[PDB]
Amino acid sequence: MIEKLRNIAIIAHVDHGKTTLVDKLLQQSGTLEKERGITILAKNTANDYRINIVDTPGHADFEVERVMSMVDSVLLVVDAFDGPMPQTRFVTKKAFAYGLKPIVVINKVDRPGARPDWVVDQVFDLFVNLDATDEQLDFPIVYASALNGLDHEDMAEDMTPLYQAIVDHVPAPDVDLDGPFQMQISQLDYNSYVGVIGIGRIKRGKVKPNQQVTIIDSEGKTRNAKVGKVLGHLGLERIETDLAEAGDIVAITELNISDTVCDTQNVEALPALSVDEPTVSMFFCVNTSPFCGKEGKFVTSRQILDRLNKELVHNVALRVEETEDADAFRVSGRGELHLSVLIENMRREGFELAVSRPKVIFREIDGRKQEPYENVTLDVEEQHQGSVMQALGERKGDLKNMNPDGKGRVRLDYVIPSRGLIGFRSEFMTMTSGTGLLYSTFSHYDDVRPGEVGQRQNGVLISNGQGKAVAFALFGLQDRGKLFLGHGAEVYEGQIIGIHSRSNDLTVNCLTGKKLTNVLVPPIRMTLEQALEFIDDDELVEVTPTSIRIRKRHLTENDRRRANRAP
Ligand SMILES: Nc1nc2c(ncn2[C@@H]2O[C@H](COP(=O)(O)OP(=O)(O)CP(=O)(O)O)[C@@H](O)[C@H]2O)c(=O)[nH]1
Repeated sequence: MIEKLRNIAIIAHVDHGKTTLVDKLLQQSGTLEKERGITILAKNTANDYRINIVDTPGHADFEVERVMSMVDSVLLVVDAFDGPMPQTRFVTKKAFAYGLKPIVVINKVDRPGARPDWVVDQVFDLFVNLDATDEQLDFPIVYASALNGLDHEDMAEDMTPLYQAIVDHVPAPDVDLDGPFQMQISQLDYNSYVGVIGIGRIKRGKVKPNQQVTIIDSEGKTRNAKVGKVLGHLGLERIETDLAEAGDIVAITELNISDTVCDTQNVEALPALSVDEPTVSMFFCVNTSPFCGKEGKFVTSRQILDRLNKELVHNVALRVEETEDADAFRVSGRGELHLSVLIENMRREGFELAVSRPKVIFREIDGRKQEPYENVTLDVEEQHQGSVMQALGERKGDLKNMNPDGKGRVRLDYVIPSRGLIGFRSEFMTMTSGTGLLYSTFSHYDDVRPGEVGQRQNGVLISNGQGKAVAFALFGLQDRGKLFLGHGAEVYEGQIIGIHSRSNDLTVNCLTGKKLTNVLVPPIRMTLEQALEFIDDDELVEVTPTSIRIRKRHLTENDRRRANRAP
């Protein structure tokens, strides 16, 4: 059966000449339910050619590689009155960046002001300038009218020859039925009633709604109960699915993009990242603080994970997974910002969650463990080199360049391990007095320092009871350290309320003070951004739609000491 399978992507755009095609192919198979689709799997014969025409987003999201890592060739579709358009553009790049061999299709030649030839000329000039190098052919180049003249052929039925064009040029999916089973989860969708659903194209072997499998990068042992799969415009189930079909699989682990399934007996694994992988992961936990659901709306773990998976569909740099703890999730993203947008949004929506310090994703590449470094670019005034020298140095900031712009200012490019960039933005502001300007970007995974840079020089000031903030306590607490609150705010035991000027943590009291027997400094505006860059392993950022709070993982001092200690 394998040899007559056909997997392709489509491209269209602002031009209403897309599909049309799909709905026009109707000369197919007129002999659960959701979701579909993804991918209009027709069925041309005159033998049963199974033709997944998997659909590509003209929307350029946070992507399309993760489609075409399933398909083997492509349909570019273009109207004959206007030409290829600037995100028929983007999409197709990623086509040639895999070994894909485009089938051009000209639509709506029925149009009056038809430029059938000129469009093909215009393709090359805006499609050829992308190398391949093959194609060329690209021949392929079929003419069409969705509302089904000159040039090819013409014309029989217009749609009667298209089928032959796809079968002729588009190869069989080069994957092997024998041996065990394995499949890379390429696409991904969610439903609140069946969890996250696989969607990949099978790389070897066969499956059947109850078995066992395993999930790749570390452990992953879980097994599902059901397998949807594409059939016409439907997404039906059946007894089993063998090789090279864009089939889709429910109820496993969380299941993730790039991540690859495979039998437990003599298997594992699959490669391909490709580059959208993430570099950081902070844990998301349900707000276990005293103000549990007192400022939000959503808070029970079920809702958080429902939201996280709603994000796992369209957001592609995001991978999420589960822990030992019920109410905890390792949420991994391309950057620290990539995550903090998800938080800031979940906040705005009504959520309440506690979040761990962004720890980086250390990765094993060629014997040498490697940690992610980042290109860091920053402008400052001349009286802030003296400060930004020491900081980035202290965080293993290899200095690339200086562009002193004549006047006072100077620009500075660096490379830093991500691990050492965590923290820094709040200091660049605190050193430059806001007049510093800085953003940075992921560059590469290279060997580790390793040592330990991302480490706060200070300790934190923690209240030991719930109550309010007595100004007659806090006037004489800001003498010991820098302060996060002021004139009477509702707090609790475990809650962090400032920074000690040295390294030891003081568990002071913010309650009655006292009075005896028988002005306050304006506090720090800790943004979500910088509460995250603030915390330690033994600290969490609790967030409510209205408020940012920062607390120790374990509250009760005695309880925290009982685990540190160490072994
Ligand atoms: N004359 C002519 N018009 C066509 C042809 N194919 C499509 N069209 C025009 O374009 C529209 C096709 O509808 P539609 O299927 O929504 O196009 P589409 O590409 O799917 C729009 P979207 O980009 O949102 O997917 C119709 O309004 C129709 O008049 C064709 O072969 N000839």
